[PDB]
Amino acid sequence: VQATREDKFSFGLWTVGWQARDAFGDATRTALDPVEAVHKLAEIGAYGITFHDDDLVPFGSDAQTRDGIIAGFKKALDETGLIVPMVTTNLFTHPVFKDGGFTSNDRSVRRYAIRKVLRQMDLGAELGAKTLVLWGGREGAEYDSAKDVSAALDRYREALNLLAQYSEDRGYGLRFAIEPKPNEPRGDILLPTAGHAIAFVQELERPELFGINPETGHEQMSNLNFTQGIAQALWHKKLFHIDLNGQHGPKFDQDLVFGHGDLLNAFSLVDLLENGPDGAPAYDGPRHFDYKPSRTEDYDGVWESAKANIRMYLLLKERAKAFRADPEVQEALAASKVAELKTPTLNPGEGYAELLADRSAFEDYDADAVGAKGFGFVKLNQLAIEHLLGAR
Amino acid sequence: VQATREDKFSFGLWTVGWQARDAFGDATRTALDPVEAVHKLAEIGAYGITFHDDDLVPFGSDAQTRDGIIAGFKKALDETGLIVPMVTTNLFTHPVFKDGGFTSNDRSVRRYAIRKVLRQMDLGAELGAKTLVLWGGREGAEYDSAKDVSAALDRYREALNLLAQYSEDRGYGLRFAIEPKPNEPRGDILLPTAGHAIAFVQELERPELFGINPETGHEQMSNLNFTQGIAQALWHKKLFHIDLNGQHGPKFDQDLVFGHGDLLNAFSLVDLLENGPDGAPAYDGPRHFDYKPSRTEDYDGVWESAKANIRMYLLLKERAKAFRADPEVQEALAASKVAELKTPTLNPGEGYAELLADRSAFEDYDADAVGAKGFGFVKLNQLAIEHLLGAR
Amino acid sequence: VQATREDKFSFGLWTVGWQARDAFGDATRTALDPVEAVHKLAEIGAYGITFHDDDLVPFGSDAQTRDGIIAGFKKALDETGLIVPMVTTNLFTHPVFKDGGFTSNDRSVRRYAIRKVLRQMDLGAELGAKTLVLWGGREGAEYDSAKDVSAALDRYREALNLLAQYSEDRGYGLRFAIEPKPNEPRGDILLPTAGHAIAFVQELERPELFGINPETGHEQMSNLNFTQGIAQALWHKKLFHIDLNGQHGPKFDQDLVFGHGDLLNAFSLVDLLENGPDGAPAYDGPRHFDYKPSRTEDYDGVWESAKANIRMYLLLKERAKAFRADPEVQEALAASKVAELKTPTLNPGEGYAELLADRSAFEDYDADAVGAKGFGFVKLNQLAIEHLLGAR
Amino acid sequence: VQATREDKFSFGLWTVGWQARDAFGDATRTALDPVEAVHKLAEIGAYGITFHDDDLVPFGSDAQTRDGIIAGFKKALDETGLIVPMVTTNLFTHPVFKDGGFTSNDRSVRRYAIRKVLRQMDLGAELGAKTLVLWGGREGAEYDSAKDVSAALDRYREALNLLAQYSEDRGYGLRFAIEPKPNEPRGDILLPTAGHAIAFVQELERPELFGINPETGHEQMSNLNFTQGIAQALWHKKLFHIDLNGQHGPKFDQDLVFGHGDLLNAFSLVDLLENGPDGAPAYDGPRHFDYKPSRTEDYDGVWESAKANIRMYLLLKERAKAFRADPEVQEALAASKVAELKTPTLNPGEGYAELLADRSAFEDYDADAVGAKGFGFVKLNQLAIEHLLGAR
Ligand SMILES: O=C[C@H](O)[C@@H](O)[C@H](O)CO
Ligand SMILES: O=C[C@H](O)[C@@H](O)[C@H](O)CO
Ligand SMILES: O=C[C@H](O)[C@@H](O)[C@H](O)CO
Ligand SMILES: O=C[C@H](O)[C@@H](O)[C@H](O)CO
Ligand SMILES: [Mg+2]
Ligand SMILES: [Mg+2]
Ligand SMILES: [Mg+2]
Ligand SMILES: [Mg+2]
Ligand SMILES: [Mg+2]
Ligand SMILES: [Mg+2]
Ligand SMILES: [Mg+2]
Ligand SMILES: [Mg+2]
Repeated sequence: VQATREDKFSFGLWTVGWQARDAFGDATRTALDPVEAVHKLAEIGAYGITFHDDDLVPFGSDAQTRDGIIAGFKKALDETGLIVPMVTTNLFTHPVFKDGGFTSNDRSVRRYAIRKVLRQMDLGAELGAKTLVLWGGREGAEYDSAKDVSAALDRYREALNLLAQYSEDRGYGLRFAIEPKPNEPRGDILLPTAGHAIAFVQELERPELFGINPETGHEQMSNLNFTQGIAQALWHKKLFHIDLNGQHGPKFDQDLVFGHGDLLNAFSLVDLLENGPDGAPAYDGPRHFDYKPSRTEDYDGVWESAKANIRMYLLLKERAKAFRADPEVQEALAASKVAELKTPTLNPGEGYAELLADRSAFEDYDADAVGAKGFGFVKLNQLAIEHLLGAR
Repeated sequence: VQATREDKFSFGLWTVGWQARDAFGDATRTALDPVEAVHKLAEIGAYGITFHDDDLVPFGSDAQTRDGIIAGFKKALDETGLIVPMVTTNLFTHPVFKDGGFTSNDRSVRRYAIRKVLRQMDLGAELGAKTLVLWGGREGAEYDSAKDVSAALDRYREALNLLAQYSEDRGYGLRFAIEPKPNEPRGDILLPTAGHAIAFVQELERPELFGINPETGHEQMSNLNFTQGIAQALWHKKLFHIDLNGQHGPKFDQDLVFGHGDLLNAFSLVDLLENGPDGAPAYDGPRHFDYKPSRTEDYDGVWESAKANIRMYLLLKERAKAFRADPEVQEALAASKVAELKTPTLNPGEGYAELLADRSAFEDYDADAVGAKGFGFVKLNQLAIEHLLGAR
Repeated sequence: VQATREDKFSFGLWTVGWQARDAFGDATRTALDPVEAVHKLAEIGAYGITFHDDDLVPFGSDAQTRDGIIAGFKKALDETGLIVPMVTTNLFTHPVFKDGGFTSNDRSVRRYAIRKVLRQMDLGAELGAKTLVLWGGREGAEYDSAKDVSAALDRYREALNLLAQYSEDRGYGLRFAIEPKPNEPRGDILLPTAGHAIAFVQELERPELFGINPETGHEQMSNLNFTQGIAQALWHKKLFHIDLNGQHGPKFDQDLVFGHGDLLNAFSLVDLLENGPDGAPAYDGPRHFDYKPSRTEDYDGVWESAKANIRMYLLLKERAKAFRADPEVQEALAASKVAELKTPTLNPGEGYAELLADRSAFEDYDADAVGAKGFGFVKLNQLAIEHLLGAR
Repeated sequence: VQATREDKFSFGLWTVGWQARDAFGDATRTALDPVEAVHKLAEIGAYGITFHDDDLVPFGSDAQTRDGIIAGFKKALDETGLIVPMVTTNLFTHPVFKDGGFTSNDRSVRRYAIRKVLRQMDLGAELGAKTLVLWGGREGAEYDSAKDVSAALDRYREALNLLAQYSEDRGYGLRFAIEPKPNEPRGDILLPTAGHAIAFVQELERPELFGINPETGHEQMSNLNFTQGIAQALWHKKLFHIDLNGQHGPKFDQDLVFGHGDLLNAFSLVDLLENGPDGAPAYDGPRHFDYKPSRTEDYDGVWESAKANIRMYLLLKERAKAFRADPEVQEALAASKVAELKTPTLNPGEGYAELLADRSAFEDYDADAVGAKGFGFVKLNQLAIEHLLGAR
């Protein structure tokens, strides 16, 4: 299979650029030059690149340096045809953010965190980015008495409302995507799941400008069903971006290649995003890989892993397509009544009174007889896996 | 410490009445008589009792029978001075509900599920219940291709909108509390965390009427911080009811006595609910125990475990109070800047233009210096634990 | 593909016979007649059937009744040609076993548990069973102070030594396989992982007669790597039997069809078992399916699910074979140095004195140069998955 | 309370010396001087200090320097009276160990790893250490096809056999303690639980020289019951050392102060270690704290956290003794038949023949009457907790 710009595969500069310094060891790889990253990615089929302010411009660079770096980066995008669909800000690495950015108990840190983001919004706008991703990695706590969650949510809200105000006033037209994570690096992070992030966004001043950027491994760290979570995000129309990667359940954040973790869920996910209503994808944004080339690899291993992500997505798509197109699957879908859930429970114009008067819905209903019919779910499931396995 | 009606301890009929028939063994206790249960609960200090329709009136009882049971039940209530703060409907036991009640693939079951709940609403209304708890235990799936999540949410919403319609027309004054659970009995259940349920509720026709009924153990099954999720629920003003119990992380639902699983989180939870805003509780509803007396116990064990629930709460409350009243704690709270989070990040009348003009929030900000000061959070945590252990 | 008797696929009478009564609901299926189960299994390609004493003969059957059942049973076996490779005893259903069988705190229960087992060994020996599986589902605790573990291990060992004795004296020639499980139905089960069971077995009077019966989902309930634990069981030579099924990480025991849980781990498990050293399988006992047809299915779904287990195993076996015969996979293996681990670290005849003498092992070792070479693990993992996907 | 040298509280240099560089951010604390560490710890009550070669002497220090550091370190011990009970080797930080030390696919790395340990054994022997802790943090894999587990166990064994040989020949008198961990930093680590580690040790050439060093957080990362695992380790007589800390279930390794994670299990653990048979502790080695002062803390928080470890153990000890001494507890233990588990199942001289002859153990046994009696476990648990809360 071959990747096209229409596939919209994007990679964070911090992904292929991860030097592999983990919590227990030193880096095993040298630093990647942003310009080189741009050329390599272009080469493997990516349509865009993303970055944290500090990934491109070293924290504390003078404007002369800063400016120089932006200029070169800009050239590279130019020559290669790559776009910058999203930008984000690093509010977790520097020691000042040890208790968070937007929700640090220290007031001065909160003012500083907003400034850092405003600045990144400026660069984003200049490069044509449409989405600002906010990953509140340090917002949370290790101890319950150390953080007033209520106050914290008020402060998270206060900061986001200002950001939307500014973007709207400067006419940047950005969309904001809150990225949920349950833990790591804080004992517990605020807005731990896709659900909590969506509920929170609904309380902002201009909620229509806000959505979520769910990550495969983040939901899997709590042993949740990522596909089902995305389905809910789509129902709400809050899926503004997505970070794809792999994880093996509740343990540290692994960031494996997409599909190298829960393979069955990777399959149902591609199916959900691609076999949307009327042939068309249910999702239109970037298919962004927020992963890390394993610590045991060298740059060869790095480019390999970059391509594996694209490969995995395209192989899965291909099988998801075939699954749905199979008349035997179509038949099994019918038997399991999957589409019958789309029919309203109530007849047209029917209310409580008409339902209360319908004896077939209760008084004359044979629950025992209906309770005995099988749904044929194992069989439908087995058909899906045989398609995944290329055995059908 | 002794329980008062003011404490508002309530228990489900199904908790003390659980016969301890589990997934791998027969019942070890005989059935508990409801009148008996009312009488025993009144005696241990409970102010109220709750029940699923099928816990009181056996599935399929003729009207004569059903009518007789209610009459006896009401009399017991009468005599003991116990109220019915909440009622719920069993939409999970009978085989007809094997693929869900409101979201079953089968349209006829969905219709029947609504009828079963309307009927329970009438009875709750009759007994003076204020809350209708909805636990969608069979809503979800074992395989991703078996359930269209989107359509399922539409149907869950279609059903709730109708229930609210009816309650409102009839003047019942009920409040609806959705109860989230990540799994069990289904592989994955729709609306798995407190967050997912709050986000969903914000999408119904009369949202003001809807909230959640989170359960200690259900959030812990995903390894989430229960106190922290309750904090967010209170922030959204959607904590309509609470189910208290104990659990040991992600494994089957244990339903232990409150405080017998994660004790530290049980402590921070009581602190949150009781050491509210004024001096007053932050939550005013029933303190409901949704637990199960261990299968190894007889009826002496059952009554002991009921009392243990009340005892754990009162003991934790007492230590939470003492913690907050301690001068050394006040000092640790001041050093950790807990209260500083409550001060707006921005000065009154400050917007992005003023923030951008503040050189001190960025250009002249000494992040290195700020990042070197400690928050003293361990010390604060240590004082909290010492209060819990009665060591101070 | 089609299963042959050489494949050695076996099923427990309790798998296809599960009536689907779970922790939250009634059975959805009627009971399966054992003779009918024998015929249906033979028909789908199973070579054997296994059972708990109470699956075949209802608890408390008089001797005439029990004898009658056993005889009809044997006739079915005879006519179909199916064998009984393993038998087991139910020490978890009856209320008497609420605190365990061999380790109940109650002495009389421990004496009864041993007699229930001895009686099953006789029947096993008469049906030709070669393995007795021991699953101590009720040995454990919900509270730490309720059970003396040391005393419990002593009692466990005391019971197992007697069983080996009787078997050896009767010339039964049975091998014993302890089945580990972390929790469910007890909060914590004794001998929680394959590791704990192996270490325990090593302390018996006649260790050579004892091994383990690990189950896919049981190790996954603790989020452990099943293939890797099986690899270690094989290194100790204690894999006496195996239970294959599917699970989705830490949650109640799902008992899905094999391969329907962690697909990638199922794949590597089949590779380990069949692509053993010397062309041949690394394991030669039964490939036993200890699973449950989902509660949503009827008898058609039950047989579909039985056949899905065998199809899953054969498909994965085919892909594991092709994987290994791929010259590109071989080249990747060589590049990743997998086989180089099989070469002793020390030279023949080298001891610490000679090692200490080798400056190339330390003094002149360039750690930094070695440290920079990639292992090519990602690329290898990618080829593995492409084989599973039928993309190669 | 106050710590005495008889409490044997020890700490690793890497604990209070952790600079707080995590997977997502820079160090928030400067480096701690080892002599100072010796002094500081002596002051808070520790009786000993431990370290990794590389904690003390910077990786790649010339002989002169190394010698220099050791001599200063020896003086500080001298001056303060602290001992070095255990020493360990760093086989996880340097890039050369990315695929492991002892089981690296690369043979040259395995040879180098052995040399690096021999050298630490010498320094350990010279400082009077009695235990060599072996933590194979990089032993494992991210991908199943990348590591031959059987070969890795052979190589692990091969390296340990040699270390034992050396120690015995040099007359060092060291005992070896293998430390199990399920994951982090490798996706899956070899010897993931205390169980797997004990089983392994039993296969070595001089097993009497090997035991384990289980860590509270490591077992909790897999959601296992720490106390129960230590109870099994003591049964086997393999508890050579112990690492105490706190953790909040399956997530990244938190390394909190002991008792700051699962409080109830920290209580039962202290009870098991101290309320041993013959009044005396069941365990007499060092109570070693392998924890990390939270990243939000400065050097004051660091010493605060060090003291917290000691305070937690002593407060728990105090409650564990009060618990056992309480007459009501004594009455609950009796009703729970906790001690009846210590009486053999069989009468002295009884074997299967006499057991079979006992109609009362089977034919005339009333399983139903026995099954109806409760064990009073909930009451017993409640008393334990009230003792922990200082409520009794
Ligand atoms: O787990 C870390 C996050 O996934 C991070 O990469 C964000 O997506 C960007 O700040
Ligand atoms: O986990 C089971 C649920 O908690 C149930 O008891 C609801 O609260 C009422 O249906
Ligand atoms: O989880 C229950 C066990 O897996 C059981 O089926 C045993 O294998 C036999 O008693
Ligand atoms: O989790 C890492 C280990 O706990 C480490 O600190 C060892 O005990 C010493 O190598
Ligand atoms: Mg991530
Ligand atoms: Mg991300
Ligand atoms: Mg529950
Ligand atoms: Mg509940
Ligand atoms: Mg099982
Ligand atoms: Mg099994
Ligand atoms: Mg650790
Ligand atoms: Mg350790």
